[PDB]
Amino acid sequence: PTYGVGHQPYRVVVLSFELLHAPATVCGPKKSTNLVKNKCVNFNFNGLTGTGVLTESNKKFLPFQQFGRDIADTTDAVRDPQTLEILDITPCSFGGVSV
Amino acid sequence: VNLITRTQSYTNSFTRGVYYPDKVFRSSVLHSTQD
Amino acid sequence: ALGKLQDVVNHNAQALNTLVKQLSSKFGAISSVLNDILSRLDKVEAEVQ
Amino acid sequence: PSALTQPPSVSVSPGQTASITCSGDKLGNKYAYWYQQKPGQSPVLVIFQDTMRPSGIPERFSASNSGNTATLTISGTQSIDEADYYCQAWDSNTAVFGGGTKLTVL
Amino acid sequence: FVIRGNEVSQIAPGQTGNIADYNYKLPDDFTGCVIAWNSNKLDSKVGGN
Amino acid sequence: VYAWNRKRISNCVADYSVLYNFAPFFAFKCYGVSPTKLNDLCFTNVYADS
Ligand SMILES: *[C@@H]1O[C@H](CO)[C@@H](O)[C@H](O)[C@H]1NC(C)=O
Repeated sequence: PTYGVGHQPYRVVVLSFELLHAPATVCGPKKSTNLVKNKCVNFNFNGLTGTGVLTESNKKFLPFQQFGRDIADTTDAVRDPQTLEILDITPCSFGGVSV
Repeated sequence: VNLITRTQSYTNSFTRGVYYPDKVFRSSVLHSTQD
Repeated sequence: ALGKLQDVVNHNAQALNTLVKQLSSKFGAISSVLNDILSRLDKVEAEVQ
Repeated sequence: PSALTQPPSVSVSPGQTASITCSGDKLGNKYAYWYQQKPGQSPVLVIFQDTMRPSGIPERFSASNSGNTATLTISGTQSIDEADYYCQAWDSNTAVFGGGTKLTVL
Repeated sequence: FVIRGNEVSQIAPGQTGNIADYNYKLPDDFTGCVIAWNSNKLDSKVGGN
Repeated sequence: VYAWNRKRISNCVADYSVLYNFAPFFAFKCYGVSPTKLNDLCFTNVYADS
C-alpha cells in the first residue's frame, strides 16, 4: 500500500469486438421498429445506417453473410436480423436540375 | 500403442484451396486480397 | 544554335532532378527519412509522420 | 425453378440415414425449403434457406442445395420421423412445390 | 488481469515492454476498449501481495 | 527549479526500462521519440535536469 502510484496494482479489463460486416449476437439497448419496404427511409440494420429504398432481394446470401457490398464498398444488400430475409438497398431518388 | 505405418507421394494442387476471404456478399467484381 | 532541342533535354533533366530533391522535404513531418521515423517512433506515431 | 422432381418413397430402418432428394433446373441458384407433412396434419417447415432449421426442429435434420439438386438428410432416422416430406422454391413471387416423399421407418 | 500502474501504457496496440512482449499482446489492428483502474485497496498487503 | 541541476550522461550503456523501478511515475512524456524505442537508439550525450 505504501508504493507510489506507478508502482501500484491496476485492474485491467480489455474488451475486444469485431465491427466488420458479420451476423451479430451482442447489441446495445435499442428498440427495433417495423420493416418498411418500397419507400425512401432512414434505416439502421445492426448499427449499419443509411438512407434508401428497401426491396425484396433474390441475392443468395450464404449463412455467414449479413451484408452485401458494391464496387464502391457501399452496402447495397442486407439480411434482416429478425426475419433473415435478404433486402436490396437502392438510393431514394435524385437527378440534376438545370434552370 | 504404435500400430500405424504411413507412406507418402507427391502430386500437384492445381488451383485448389481458394476460400472466401471475408463474410461480405459480392457479385460481378474482381476482388484483390492478400492472405 | 540548336537551343530548342537542348531546352527540351534540359527541361526534362531539371524536372527529374527537382523530383529527386523533393525527397529531402519534411512536408510537416519530424524527418524526411522514413527509416529514422521508423527507428525513433513506435507504430502509431510513426504512421502519422 | 418450375418443376421440383422428387422420388416417390424412401425406405429406412430405425437408426439409419434417410436421403430425400429434390431436383430442378439450377436449384442450387435459389433458396430451398423443406416441409414435413404427417397424415391428417398441417405441413411443418424443417429446412429453410438451403441448410437452416427452424427452432425446435431436431438437430438430426440437415440439408444442402448444390448444382441442380437439393437433398434432405435425416441421420439416425427415428420412428417419429415417419412423415411426408416436401420441397419448395420461389419463382417470380410464386411458390413452387415438389411431388413429395414418404419416409418409411421400419 | 492485474498489472502495475506504469505498465498500463503497454496495454495498447503497437506497444513493447515486458508485459506487451511476454504476458499480454494486443494486435496492431485492435478494435475495442481498455478499462483500467487502481486497485490498491484490494490487491495490496502490508507484507506485500 | 530556479537553480535546477544538470547532469551529463556519456560513455555508458543506457537501459531505459530500469527507470520505471527508480521512481513511481506513471509514464514518460517524450518529444521527437517514443519511450519504447529509446533502447534501440544511440546519442552523443544525455543531460538529466532535475
Ligand atoms: C445465376 O442464377 C440464375 C438463375 O436461373 C441463372 O440463370 C444464371 O445463369 C446464374 N449465373 C451464373 C453465372 O451461373
